[PDB]
Amino acid sequence: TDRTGETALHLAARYSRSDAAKRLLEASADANIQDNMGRTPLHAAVSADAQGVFQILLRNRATDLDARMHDGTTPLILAARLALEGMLEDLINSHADVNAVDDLGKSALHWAAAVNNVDAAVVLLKNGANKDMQNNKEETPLFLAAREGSYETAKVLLDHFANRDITDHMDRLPRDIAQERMHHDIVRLLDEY
Repeated sequence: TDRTGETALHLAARYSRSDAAKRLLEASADANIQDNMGRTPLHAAVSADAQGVFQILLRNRATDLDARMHDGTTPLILAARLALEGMLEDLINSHADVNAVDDLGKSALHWAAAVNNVDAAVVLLKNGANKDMQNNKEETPLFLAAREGSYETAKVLLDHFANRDITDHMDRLPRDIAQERMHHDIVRLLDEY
């Protein structure tokens, strides 16, 4: 390790060093070691769009697909926030916990909604993601979609019959938060279901 706390395996991932990764893993290098922010080589691979090391890390049994950063972030959440649909999907197929949440209670679906990542919202829903999940502030993915103006994802959530009546800690509906933020397209949209 060094100054960022990264291991040779972390570096292999950040700089798409495929051969280096295998060699390290074959010598029993720990694939779940945390850097200064708690990221494991898998987080690194996801964060750098390093397809080679990524796949290698997934094929590696010992790898913890639900590894958590110091704020609770998982590779899946990371994948949904960065708009990396291939990785998101491979993680899901390799059985990552679709319903896991970070330190705020946000699942990957919550984040897909916030950043209007329609594609991940569908794959996640297709694979068990709880559509009405509330984070620690009692916000549901749809509430987030409404708040951020994520019309396209909001529609997916609504087409999946997501509950429009679940309010946040301030007892506000997706429709309310979308109104106080001038996302009129969403208000209309909400009134359509």
